[PDB]
Amino acid sequence: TVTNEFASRFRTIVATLANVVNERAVQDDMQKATRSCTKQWLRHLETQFD
Amino acid sequence: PVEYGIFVQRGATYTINAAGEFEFSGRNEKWDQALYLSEHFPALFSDVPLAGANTIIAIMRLFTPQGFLRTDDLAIAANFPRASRNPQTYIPYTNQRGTVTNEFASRFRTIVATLANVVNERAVQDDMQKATRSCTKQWLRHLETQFDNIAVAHTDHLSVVYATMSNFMLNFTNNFSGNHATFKPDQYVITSPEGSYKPIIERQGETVDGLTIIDTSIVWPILCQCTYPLVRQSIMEEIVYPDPSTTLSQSLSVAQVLSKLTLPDAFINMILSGGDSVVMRTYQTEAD
Amino acid sequence: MWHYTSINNDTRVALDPKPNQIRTITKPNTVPQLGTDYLYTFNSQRRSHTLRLLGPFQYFNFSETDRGHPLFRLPLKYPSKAIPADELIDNLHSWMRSVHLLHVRSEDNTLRYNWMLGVYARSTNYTTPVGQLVVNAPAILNYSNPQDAFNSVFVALGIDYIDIPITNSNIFDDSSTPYNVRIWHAPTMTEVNHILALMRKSTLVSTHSSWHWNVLHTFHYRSESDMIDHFAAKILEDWRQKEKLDKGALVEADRVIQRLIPLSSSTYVQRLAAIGALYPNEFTENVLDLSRLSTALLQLSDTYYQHANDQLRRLYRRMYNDSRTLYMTQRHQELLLAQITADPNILLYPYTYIFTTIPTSMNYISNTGQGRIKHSLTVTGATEHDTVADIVLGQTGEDVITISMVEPMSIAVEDMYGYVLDTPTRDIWPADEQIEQKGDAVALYDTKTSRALGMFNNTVRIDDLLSPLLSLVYRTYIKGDTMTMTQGSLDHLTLCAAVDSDITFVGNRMIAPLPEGYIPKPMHRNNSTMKMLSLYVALKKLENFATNSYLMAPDTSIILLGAEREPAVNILRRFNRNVSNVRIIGMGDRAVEPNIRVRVPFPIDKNISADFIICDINSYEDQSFESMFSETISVVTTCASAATRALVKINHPSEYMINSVIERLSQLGGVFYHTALLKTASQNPYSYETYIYITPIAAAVRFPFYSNSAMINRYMTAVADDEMPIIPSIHTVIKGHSNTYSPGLFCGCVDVQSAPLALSQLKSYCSEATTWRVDSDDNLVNIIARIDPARIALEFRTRSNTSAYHEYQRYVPNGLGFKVRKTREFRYMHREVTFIHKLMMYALIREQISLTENMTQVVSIGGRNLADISVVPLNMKYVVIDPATRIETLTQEKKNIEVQSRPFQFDAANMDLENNSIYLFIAVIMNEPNGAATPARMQMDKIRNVATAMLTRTNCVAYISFYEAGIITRLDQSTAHKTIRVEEGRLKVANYVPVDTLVEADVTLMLRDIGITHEIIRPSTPELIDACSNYGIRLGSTGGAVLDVFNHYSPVIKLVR
Amino acid sequence: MFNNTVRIDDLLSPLLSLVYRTYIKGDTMTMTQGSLDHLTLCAAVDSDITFVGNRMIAPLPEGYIPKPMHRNNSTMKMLSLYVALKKLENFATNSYLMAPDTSIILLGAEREPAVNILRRFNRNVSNVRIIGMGDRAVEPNIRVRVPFPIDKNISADFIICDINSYEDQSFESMFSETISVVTTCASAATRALVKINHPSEYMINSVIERLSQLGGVFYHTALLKTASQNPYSYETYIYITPIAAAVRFPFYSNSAMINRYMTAVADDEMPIIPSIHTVIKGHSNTYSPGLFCGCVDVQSAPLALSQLKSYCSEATTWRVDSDDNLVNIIARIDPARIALEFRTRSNTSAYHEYQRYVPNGLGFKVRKTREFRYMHRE
Amino acid sequence: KYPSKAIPADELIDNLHSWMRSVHLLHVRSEDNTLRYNWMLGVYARSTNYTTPVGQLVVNAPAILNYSNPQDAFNS
Ligand SMILES: Nc1nc2c(ncn2[C@@H]2O[C@H](COP(=O)(O)OP(=O)(O)OP(=O)(O)O)[C@@H](O)[C@H]2O)c(=O)[nH]1
Ligand SMILES: Nc1nc2c(ncn2[C@@H]2O[C@H](COP(=O)(O)OP(=O)(O)OP(=O)(O)O)[C@@H](O)[C@H]2O)c(=O)[nH]1
Ligand SMILES: Nc1ncnc2c1ncn2[C@@H]1O[C@H](COP(=O)(O)OP(=O)(O)OP(=O)(O)O)[C@@H](O)[C@H]1O
Ligand SMILES: C[S@@+](CC[C@H](N)C(=O)[O-])C[C@H]1O[C@@H](n2cnc3c(N)ncnc32)[C@H](O)[C@@H]1O
Ligand SMILES: C[S@@+](CC[C@H](N)C(=O)[O-])C[C@H]1O[C@@H](n2cnc3c(N)ncnc32)[C@H](O)[C@@H]1O
Ligand SMILES: C[S@@+](CC[C@H](N)C(=O)[O-])C[C@H]1O[C@@H](n2cnc3c(N)ncnc32)[C@H](O)[C@@H]1O
Ligand SMILES: [Mg+2]
Repeated sequence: TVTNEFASRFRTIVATLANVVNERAVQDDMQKATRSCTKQWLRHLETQFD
Repeated sequence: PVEYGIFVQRGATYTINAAGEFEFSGRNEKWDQALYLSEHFPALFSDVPLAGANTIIAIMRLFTPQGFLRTDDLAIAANFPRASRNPQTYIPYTNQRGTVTNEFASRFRTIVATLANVVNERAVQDDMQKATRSCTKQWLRHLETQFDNIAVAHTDHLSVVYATMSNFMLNFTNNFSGNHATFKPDQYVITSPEGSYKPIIERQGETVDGLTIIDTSIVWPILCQCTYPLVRQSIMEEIVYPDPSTTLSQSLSVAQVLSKLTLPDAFINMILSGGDSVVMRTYQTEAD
Repeated sequence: MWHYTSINNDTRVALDPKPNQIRTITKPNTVPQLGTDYLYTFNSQRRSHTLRLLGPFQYFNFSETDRGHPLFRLPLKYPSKAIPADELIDNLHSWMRSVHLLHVRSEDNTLRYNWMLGVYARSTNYTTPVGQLVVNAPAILNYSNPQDAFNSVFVALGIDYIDIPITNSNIFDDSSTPYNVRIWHAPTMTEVNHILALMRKSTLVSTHSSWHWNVLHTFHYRSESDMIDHFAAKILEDWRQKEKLDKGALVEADRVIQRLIPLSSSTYVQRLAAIGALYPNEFTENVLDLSRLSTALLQLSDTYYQHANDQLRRLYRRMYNDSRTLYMTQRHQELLLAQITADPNILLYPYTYIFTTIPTSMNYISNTGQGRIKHSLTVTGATEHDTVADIVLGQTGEDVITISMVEPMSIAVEDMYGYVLDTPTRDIWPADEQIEQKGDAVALYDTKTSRALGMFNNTVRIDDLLSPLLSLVYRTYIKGDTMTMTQGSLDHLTLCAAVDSDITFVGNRMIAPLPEGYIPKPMHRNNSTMKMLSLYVALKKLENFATNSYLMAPDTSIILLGAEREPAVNILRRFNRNVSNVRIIGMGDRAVEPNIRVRVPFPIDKNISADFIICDINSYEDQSFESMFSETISVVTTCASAATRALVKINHPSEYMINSVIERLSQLGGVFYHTALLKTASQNPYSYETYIYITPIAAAVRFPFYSNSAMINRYMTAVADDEMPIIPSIHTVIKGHSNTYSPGLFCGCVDVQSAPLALSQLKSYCSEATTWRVDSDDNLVNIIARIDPARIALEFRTRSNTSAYHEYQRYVPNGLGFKVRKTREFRYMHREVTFIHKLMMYALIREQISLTENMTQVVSIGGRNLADISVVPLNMKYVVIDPATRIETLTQEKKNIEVQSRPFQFDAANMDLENNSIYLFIAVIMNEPNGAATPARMQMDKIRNVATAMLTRTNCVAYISFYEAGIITRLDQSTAHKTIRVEEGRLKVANYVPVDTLVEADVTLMLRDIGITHEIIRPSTPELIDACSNYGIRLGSTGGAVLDVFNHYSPVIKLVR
Repeated sequence: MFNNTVRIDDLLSPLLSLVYRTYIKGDTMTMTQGSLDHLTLCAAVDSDITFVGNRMIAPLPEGYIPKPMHRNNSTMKMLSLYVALKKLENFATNSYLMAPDTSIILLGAEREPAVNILRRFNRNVSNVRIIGMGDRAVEPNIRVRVPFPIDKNISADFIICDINSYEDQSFESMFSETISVVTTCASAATRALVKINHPSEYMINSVIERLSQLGGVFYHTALLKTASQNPYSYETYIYITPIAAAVRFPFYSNSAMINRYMTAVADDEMPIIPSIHTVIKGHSNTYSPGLFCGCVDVQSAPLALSQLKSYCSEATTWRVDSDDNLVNIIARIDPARIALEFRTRSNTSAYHEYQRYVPNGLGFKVRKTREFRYMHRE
Repeated sequence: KYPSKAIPADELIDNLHSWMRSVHLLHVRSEDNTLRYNWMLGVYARSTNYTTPVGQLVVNAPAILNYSNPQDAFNS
């Protein structure tokens, strides 16, 4: 398979955590920079995971 | 991802039907170059619109050729060998004489505007800083400028080189139709009734000292670190117009070798050409 | 009308503007207008935007600079929805302002402007040699003679040709073009011939039979597939054009032979060229599918390549082997001659054969587009059959065909509240009659009623029968679509039965609009709900017949004596919300609040009284007949004592139970109770449960007891069956002329080639058969066909197996249905009550006829379209004497059926009745042959004549159906008769003219006076069950109400000798 | 050529669409239930219509733009035949809705859009059968041959036959087929409206004789022609009804509808195709019927009008713009003007007046003009 | 996305549709009228993205899903 289901599941998981950490980030009025940095680390974990 | 799923549900590849309709596989497979001579084509380049996958199609439009199909006229007049019944070469860009604006460059302009919209949407979706985002846009418009500055040298100079190289004697095959959607090279083979055939075009894994691998990254020096005699305006290099003989003679030599090279095989196989035979029984239908 | 009439013209030249119009051709001053300057459209299913410029701009190459404009960015900007018209117009306009073609305006009136070369030059931004020539000498675009316009650029540039890219019509798509148009410098016919010859030495090129601007042009294709799609589209264009020319209509064809000529192409394009030139009949019939045109075209060639016709095969072959030649009909060729006459130097393609077209007689039926065909299969046909193979039908998915149990009953709302009456007839109740009827009722109770009747009663529930309608009133009210209705109106009561929320009028005839955000739940209803409502309506119609308002009077009360949740009490309480002071309460032994929970007879302390009562008491417990009897008696007694208008249920309405009820009411001191049996349309259609209606009147009631009452016959005639109920099968194998099939229906699919055979075989069983393909791509044809007993009773009289197979094969492939939507068939289709009564009478007469020995024939006078054929056994001969019957001498000779086709004469001396014959007079005596009503004295007269005429006969059996007078007494008092009527004292069943009715007493008295044997029989419950089980019919509600009182008053006299 | 060129469908199309375009915008409002305007509305839109009250159609639901009703060439004709039967059952009627508990049959059928339109027009009337019944019939219409199969029972208060065999055939078979079709059409209904594809005196009279042959009923009859028929068609609709009286003078002789067909016969000549002339010769009389159409320098315009007076009775002209000197000119050729002007060789004209027009005195129109090869006349 | 309230019908429809466009079961259409399609095994194979042996069998031989006699569809 071109796509790996075990990895795609981790993909959706990470999208969910992105929404969650996003809401917590905006609730605590933290800087845009750190917020996008969290998202970047998350998508990196996504890649490593595949 | 969504447009992707809609695209790839249709199939990663397609085959043109004898009736001319496309037939997508419905499968998501990695392409191999073994497929290049197969009936299949990559589906990104089908140019068949698909509902809900419009972004992928529109981005795939940007790969469209900006050239034209020149018939190889001097090569016909010279009676040079040509595998096609109507020889032709796809010359990647038109000469842009006398125009304030260069169409080859303006196309790259619209392409870059599209990529700007795309990288913009991806940038805002990933909540990245405004600074880096505008920096991406800045690099893009820089590529735009570099592209104009050399577009003159490609369209008005490289193009005449392609146009003459198309007529050279040994350049016998048609190279490209200008349609990524449907093009496949004509596939000749040297068949024999009493043997296995040899395709001329084959993925035989001879690399010809690395000639077959393609470093696309080569475009970067072209756009960004090369001078051209036209690009240089204001100093004036004065264009070179190379003597025909040096290639012509080479062609002749090759054509002269490979001509007689097969002669002894050709002569014997001519003799024994009628010599293959089938066992046959002859039943007798009447007395004496 | 052989010769074509046409006005050929270079339309493309006419499209090119005068040089002076070029400056304003963009109309810089004004916004482009939809339908004149442009044609935008958004296909939401395809999500594809499509803009298409009109006028000269329909031919317009775009510079990459032009493609960089935001207008073309628009479709990406709106992926899923139409571009708003404002943005479309503003971008289209600013882009129109962007364009400026080079031109030199001049005063010569003969001049034109070479639009193609100018827009091309502009599109290349004047870099091509043509663009140079134009940027330096714009005047070269102006031209008088159209051809010279190009010769001028050919000489000046020195080139032999110019390769112009084609335009896509939809300016939005930027896709690479399939091909392109080379333009050749060939002023003379000779230069043209040479270019064509050389063109036939090179790959993938084609050309038209003639060219615009009289200048030779060739299409060069980027691949085989592009060439195929092009040739196909052109073949469609030429075929449509020729299809119009052959109709003799004048045409403004821009060119006589619209289709392309290969000069060099592959096999497949040569095949397209060949069937294209043939002009096959199959196109005109729409036998081909245009959804994938070229494919079908290729397939068509495949047939012609091996065609059954020799002429068409050899013609197609010959065309295939000379693709370069342009085959054309003589009638085209004369048009080519007229063209060459009007313009002596016109160029047209020189290599051309003139064939005479081959006629073909096969008129295929066809129709692409949604709609299943509802075939009516003929019993017989020109085709003969011998030992036809069994035709298997495929399994069908539920994606295509669903098989629901019972057809839901579409109906008007008022029709739900109708009821029928049955007044008492007997003046006395003799004790021997009491013992007989008691023995009957006891024997009938102890052994349960018919299992088949139980199956139908429990399958055809009234609740599901009404459900689609009651919900629909809820769905409309929820959307606010409902508006006007009267306060006491039945539509209002239906509305109260449809929604749980209280309704209120804002004024006369106007319900209040729903409060915002409010969507009240539908009213919850059990099976007896609508029935209880309809019984309330019945009491309202009994207190006075003329009333339109159904609201209870102020200061009055009602009781629904049988109760549980009793939703009807809530609905009724809400329906009367605007009436002051009204008790409305249920009162069951299982009653939940609002209803009081209490046993009946009421406790001696408690005081219960009302102006109305609607009992629905029914003990679930199995019990002794004596206890059931005493309980029902006490229930009627308390129901009558408590109210002036009781409406008691009678779960087991034997003559004995009802008469015991009348005797018991007789026993009560000092009051005389008028009574009448009743049946509402909201009852389950098959239930034998009946509602007695008790009221007091000052007069003693003459004829108070019942004997042979209709409602009673519905129950008493039903008895335990010898056999298991006939479960409706779905058949899947169509055997050839087999006669083994149990009632049910054929359902499945076949390859469309085999479809004509299938319809050919199922004509033996089913009278009619719906069929359809699911899609143009899927070859299977689905077929559904209910089995008709009448068709079996006709078709199986003889062993011959003729059919219209030859006609049914005219359907393949497009001629037998298309429907993407899933279809829903029912195992029990609706039929009007009169039809059911017909089938019942047929079951009665047929069962009666099978018993008789040694009868040579059945003579059905007035038999119409062999309606009585089900009755006659397959062995004996059948005869019809209805003037209205159509003659089919082949069907008659093949199926053993004489048809007199003359008005039967009722005079006795003229009449000639054969011995050993069964004479049917089913509903024929009541009408004249012309359809005018015959007065009743004339009907009794003709019955008397049929009676006297058969007195001489040794063995003969008449069956004279007629209408008894008593029904008019009963229908005058009833409401549930949507079909049957009473216009001025005469019955008016169905669409038939009103007709006066005979009295049974005088008829039987007359037959006793004649002395002939006679027996007045009527069809009973088992006949109903046989009719429904065999024909696959569910009765329906209005039918359930009216059928008992209707069936009992269509007596069938059975004269016997 | 004329019958196949002047189709009624295209003739009505701008009007039927216009009713659709107004209804789509909600501009339409008031009309009576049985009214002809209502029937035209049902013929214009596929969606079911419903009045909110007397003389008032319901407003469109938001976002709803129903497709125009699909109509073939015979659609409006079938509607008009239905209207004809409605006017024949009683002349004074204004409502055209079928009576409750009555039926109609459109005996010739395919898709038969008219059955759908009629079924939707009568949606508010209780209990009404409306069915087509062709040999090519698609559902709703039952597919069946005529004469009807001896088993099947078919009857109605009205019938509108439109049977027409596409197949070329012997005259005897065409005759027997049309006879059987009229016979079954008359037997099945009290008000048949049978088509007669070839209405010779012989066919119609054979039909009258055949109805005479049927036992016990006397059939009053009348030939008929609706305005929704193609203007040039010789096809005629016989109207069969029964009456108690014998019909005095029942046969036809030299009837108008019959003359429309019988007088037509194969022409010696090819049909006269309408030319567009572009050269105005001086007093020549060679011009085939058609029309002059083109343009001239405005200086030459007075001369042109001076010459075409010989042929055309009247001639529209205009410049396209103040800047462009060419004047366009269109002029249909009048045979009457030729028959007048060519009586003598003199070639007088009001050239002196026409030169008072140059340059501003002979038209201005930016908008494109649309001339027809076949202009309307009363 | 909508914890406390109904999903608006437009979003429900558009997402359900784009997801419907997303699905494509493997099959080999054939002219036999007796044939059916083994919906269970096909949707299962697709759901496992054809990694299970059944998904392999289906990705290589889609025709195996077609069947006349229902039982044989699995025996195969
Ligand atoms: N670029 C360009 N192409 C043109 C123009 N006019 C005609 N053509 C192309 O020239 C080809 C030959 O012209 P036609 O004889 O009208 O061929 P055609 O296929 O019948 O054209 P259609 O009217 O679209 O059916 C067509 O395919 C056109 O696309 C023009 O003004 N500009
Ligand atoms: N994944 C998948 N499971 C299925 C399919 N068809 C049936 N099943 C499952 O197989 C089990 C056995 O099938 P059934 O005999 O219909 O059992 P059931 O419990 O009566 O199924 P219900 O109709 O939901 O009541 C059921 O629990 C279903 O969930 C299918 O096509 N795909
Ligand atoms: N429709 C046709 N018209 C003319 N020749 C045909 C046609 N079909 C097949 N042939 C002849 O047969 C050869 C092709 O063989 P064959 O029909 O087995 O395969 P094909 O090309 O795919 O055609 P098909 O689709 O009919 O099978 C061609 O060389 C051709 O000459
Ligand atoms: C057939 S149900 C119909 C009741 C009501 N129409 C309803 O469903 O809402 C009749 C009910 O009456 C009750 N019942 C039976 N015999 C009774 C009796 N003798 N006195 C009072 N109630 C009785 C039963 O419990 C039964 O539930
Ligand atoms: C109600 S229909 C058929 C009823 C029933 N289904 C049957 O087949 O017997 C009665 C038919 O009998 C025919 N008829 C009426 N009077 C007749 C008469 N006096 N002689 C012969 N036929 C008659 C009429 O044409 C009418 O169509
Ligand atoms: C001229 S068309 C008009 C039909 C209808 N007005 C329509 O277009 O929807 C007449 C149709 O009747 C059918 N037809 C011809 N002869 C018939 C016959 N003898 N019996 C039944 N139908 C016939 C033909 O197939 C033809 O399509
Ligand atoms: Mg064209």
